[PDB]
Amino acid sequence: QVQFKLVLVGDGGTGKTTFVKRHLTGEFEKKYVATLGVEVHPLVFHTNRGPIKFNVWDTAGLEKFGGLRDGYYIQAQCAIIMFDVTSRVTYKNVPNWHRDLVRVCENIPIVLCGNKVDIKDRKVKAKSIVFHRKKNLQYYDISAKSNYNFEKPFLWLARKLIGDPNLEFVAMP
Amino acid sequence: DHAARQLLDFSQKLDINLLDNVVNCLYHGEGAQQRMAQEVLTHLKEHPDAWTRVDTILEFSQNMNTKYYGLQILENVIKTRWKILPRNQCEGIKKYVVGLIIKTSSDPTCVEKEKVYIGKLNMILVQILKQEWPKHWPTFISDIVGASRTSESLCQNNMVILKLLSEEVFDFSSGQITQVKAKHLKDSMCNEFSQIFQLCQFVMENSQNAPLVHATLETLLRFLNWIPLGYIFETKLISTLIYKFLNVPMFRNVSLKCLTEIAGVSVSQYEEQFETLFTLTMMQLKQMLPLNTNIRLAYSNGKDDEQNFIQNLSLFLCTFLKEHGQLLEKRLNLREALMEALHYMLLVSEVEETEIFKICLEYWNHLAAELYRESPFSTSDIPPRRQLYLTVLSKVRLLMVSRMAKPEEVLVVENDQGEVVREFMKDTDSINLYKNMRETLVYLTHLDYVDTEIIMTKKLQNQVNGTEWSWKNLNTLCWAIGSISGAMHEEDEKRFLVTVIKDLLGLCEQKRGKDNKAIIASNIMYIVGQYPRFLRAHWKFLKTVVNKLFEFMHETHDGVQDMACDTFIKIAQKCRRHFVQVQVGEVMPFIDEILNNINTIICDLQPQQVHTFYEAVGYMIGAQTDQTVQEHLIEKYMLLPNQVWDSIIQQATKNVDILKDPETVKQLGSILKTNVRACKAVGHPFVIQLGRIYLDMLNVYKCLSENISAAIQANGEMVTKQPLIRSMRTVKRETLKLISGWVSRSNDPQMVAENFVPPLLDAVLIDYQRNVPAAREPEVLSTMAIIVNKLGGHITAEIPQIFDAVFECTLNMINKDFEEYPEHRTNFFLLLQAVNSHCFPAFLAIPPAQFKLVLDSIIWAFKHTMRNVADTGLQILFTLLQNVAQEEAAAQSFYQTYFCDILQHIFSVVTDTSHTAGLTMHASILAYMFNLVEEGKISTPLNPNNQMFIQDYVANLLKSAFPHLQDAQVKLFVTGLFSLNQDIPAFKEHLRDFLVQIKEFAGEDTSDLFLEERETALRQAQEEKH
Ligand SMILES: Nc1nc2c(ncn2[C@@H]2O[C@H](COP(=O)(O)OP(=O)(O)OP(=O)(O)O)[C@@H](O)[C@H]2O)c(=O)[nH]1
Ligand SMILES: [Mg+2]
Repeated sequence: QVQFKLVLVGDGGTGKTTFVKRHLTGEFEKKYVATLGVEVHPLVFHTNRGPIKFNVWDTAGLEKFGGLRDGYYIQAQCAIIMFDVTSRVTYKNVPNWHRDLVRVCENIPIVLCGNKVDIKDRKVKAKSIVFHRKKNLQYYDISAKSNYNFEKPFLWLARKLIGDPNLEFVAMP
Repeated sequence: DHAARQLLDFSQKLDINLLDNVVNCLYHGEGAQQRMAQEVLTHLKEHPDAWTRVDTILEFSQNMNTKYYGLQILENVIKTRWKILPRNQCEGIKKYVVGLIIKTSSDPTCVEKEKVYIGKLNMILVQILKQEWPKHWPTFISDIVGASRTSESLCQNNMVILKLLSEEVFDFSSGQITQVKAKHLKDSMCNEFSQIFQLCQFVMENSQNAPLVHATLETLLRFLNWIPLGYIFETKLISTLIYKFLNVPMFRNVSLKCLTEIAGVSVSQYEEQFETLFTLTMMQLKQMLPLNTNIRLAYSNGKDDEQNFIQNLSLFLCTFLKEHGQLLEKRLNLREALMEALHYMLLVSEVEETEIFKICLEYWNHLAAELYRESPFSTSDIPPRRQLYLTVLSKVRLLMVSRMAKPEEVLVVENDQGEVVREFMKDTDSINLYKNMRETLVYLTHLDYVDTEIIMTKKLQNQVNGTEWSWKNLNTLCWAIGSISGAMHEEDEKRFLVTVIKDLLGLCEQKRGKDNKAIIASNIMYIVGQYPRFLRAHWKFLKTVVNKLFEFMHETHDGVQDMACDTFIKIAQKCRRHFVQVQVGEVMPFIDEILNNINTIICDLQPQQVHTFYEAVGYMIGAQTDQTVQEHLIEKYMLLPNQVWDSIIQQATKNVDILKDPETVKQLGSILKTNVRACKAVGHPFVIQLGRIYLDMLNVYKCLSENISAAIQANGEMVTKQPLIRSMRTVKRETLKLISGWVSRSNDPQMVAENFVPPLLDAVLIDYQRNVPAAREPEVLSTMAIIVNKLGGHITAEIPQIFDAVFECTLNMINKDFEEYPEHRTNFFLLLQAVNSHCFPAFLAIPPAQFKLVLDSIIWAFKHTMRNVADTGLQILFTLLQNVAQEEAAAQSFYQTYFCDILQHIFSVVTDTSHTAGLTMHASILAYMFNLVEEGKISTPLNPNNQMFIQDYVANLLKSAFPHLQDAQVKLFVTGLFSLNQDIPAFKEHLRDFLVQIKEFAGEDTSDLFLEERETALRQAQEEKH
């Protein structure tokens, strides 16, 4: 089939890997084990018009385990940026993750996610998330634990790449 | 595949194979290959050697991966140790960096030849500039405003250069670069920007080169973020942007996002230029958009270059209209475009993409607000400012009712025990949209209920015969009606409801088939639930709605049963007062009959719904304030669960094997989950219930936690994921939620500690220990901090007994890494926060040998990467230092045997690039510690004055771990820790300002920290503590 290089970045402890794991095996990781450099797992959802394959490049958030930061971004079709709605810090650094990303790939479909929206005491109040406006990005409010807008980040990217604003995930064989 | 761990990378040169690494990292590498490929490349970066990169490009290999990688190697060398390269090498790099730039940037065929590589060299060059631009190499700018005027292959690249240089100095200076240096580099460009703006104005007025100009344009948007206003308004720039670029397809978006920034500024001074900008552009849009064209279909089918424009325009309009509502109303000769623009914000205001409709809505909420602040009264005289908008307000009032959002955001999620439940998400973005439309609409209703009621009813009459019918439509409407609740007078509301709820009832007759009669009934039930004020006055009507809900309880048709309980608990809360007190024209209060006939209302309800139903009744039982009565309303309340409960207790008391049957254990989890709900409503008076089953409830919790442990041992830990050990795992956890719950809402601490605590000491804690680690429920720690945070002083004396049972055993699970047993990590330090912040006198009544293991635990806390746990630790430390500063006796003793060591640990965290998150707590504590040094301590850490010792101890401690720091910047830094030791905002910045210096070998001597600048800033702060 057709596969695209998805680049998943964002601050540490954000939930980037816990997210991929939930899509990969439906398992929810309760513990934090900072991924080193870059772990790449293939994620496949099928649509009404055939199956798609996202070779996800889950990168490291912690500055210490950065690795080849902007080197992982090369040859990417799309991208994801993630922060934590319980840590105002994870958001404040979004412009940065964005920066280095668009300097490598200056034109790719980009999604912006806010994880842990299931936590009652939301810290990054939704009425203050306006970075993606002038940067022509798309935004969702996912929750790796509850699955709030689980596939919406992918579904959205599926269209922006194929060119079919009518694409739909189904759960076929 | 091919590459194995044995890979040469020292004292040799194997270029031809370095490629096979990157082509095995960004390519072939399916997993095992690249996992190494990245590692071998990662560990080649810090391996000290800049010159090593020369051959990577000198002997280029057409692998832009390796070259980009070699570039990172060089950028690394510059960002870390540019100050320790003898000048012979500085030029060896400088001349070579710019050399390999022109020999590839001027090449016309380098269009697709790596836009990334070309960009990297720029960043690398900009990096050199950051390390040294005003100091040495002062010609730079002039050497560009002269060498760029040569070829256009050069000019187009020098623009993306200054775009980046501007982004590094102004946009992304804070954090990445030092503080006083940023100000140096900032007003350094602002100093000779007039010399580069000449060339900018030049390339826009003349050059016909498309890419070049697009760059000159794009790379200019960044300047607008800092440049002086003069270069904009006091020159033909605002004009040249609209006339020459705004209309063309390719420069369309670029010029628009420039104006959007300009219009975001205050209008108070250049009122003329803002005026001309508006009209000059508003007309230019008429020549790019027919004022009638369907915008939604221009988006539904249009390339990316088109879609983005619509969004940016939505921004420009929301920007200008909101930031210039002043200049647009007064200036009468501008009303021309004010309406021509308000109309544009109305055509685009109907696109499918949410992120665009949120920009427009943002403005509509603003407009409806400003006109409401003027006069919050309906159309009766004539409004002054509303005139211009009355026409539009109606169009907007429609926009809202037409596209209302689902208020109740609901989702079904499975938890840790596999069981599936329904959750109502809280502050999501979706459930926030409804609140912005509701507010917007509830403004344009207080401005005229008529116009809104007209759109509402006209939508309804068409929802019946007018066959505007559709499941999504009927929904969307009932979201709008249940939106403007209490927006009108109780009278105008009375007729509006009986009008709607009667037309929908007749509509429920027309539409036949259980399928359609459901969606209709639901949208009626919801409308009612959103109008509490109405239900309270008309009891006869209310007495019916609830009864008909007791009807839908039995409707096995999907969705209905859920709606019946949702719409029920909605009313049960807001009208709790009417169910308890006697009603006029009634035998006895209603709640009674509801309890006498409860075995028929839940007759065929899902377990999850039976719970929700009880919680609903719980509120009603609550409104009954009188004690004597409320107690009987509970004995009858919890009458069914107590039959099954006593049934199982009795059935099991004879042969305790009953508690091993998958069914009877599932039911116990169902009973408790009910008590947890009723208690979650009734409150304190629920104690009579909890106290009834308490001893039994614990005797079973104990009997289960054992069977789990035994099952974990003899059969392994994979039994923890099987059906039975799941049900038992829930019964255990729920018992904790009931206890931890009730206490949270208890209001008699002493009675709690005397009666309810003691049993736990044995049945919960002593059992939490006997349990094999992989069976210890962490909810036990949480359900403990909750009763400590609550009780406080009344359990202070029992803390020793608590810790003695759950402290050292829990800590021996989480001290072997920063990962395992996550819940036990968070729950533990939450418990520690409880004891420390309330029962502090309990840390004094314990041997200094135990306390040491406690303070040693808190350090272990804020050394976590678990952003939440790491914060819990810092929370305690600060509250610890404060509670200690109360009893000078144990206080001075504390400053003695710890202060130095603590100040050492809190420093191992600061200088770590993985705790910068909870930094604000660092600065907060480090400040309190250094302010405590100027008075507090009254003894001796070591030989010596006392403060002097710390000012050195810290210094000689930093200089040691970071030897590459000249004894100047270390002296200065330590000084600041006392200067702005009472200004946490700047203190926090002074720390980050240090974490930047330690990342680079600033060389032995350079004097670039700008001492006299950072010094007269610390003295400027030390002198401000007055
Ligand atoms: N409560 C809650 N916690 C979540 C949720 N999603 C993620 N987490 C937490 O986030 C952590 C995820 O860790 P990681 O996947 O390593 O996050 P990361 O940012 O990718 O780590 P690095 O890549 O090394 O920077 C887990 O410990 C989860 O407990 C959520 O939806 N709800
Ligand atoms: Mg990760």
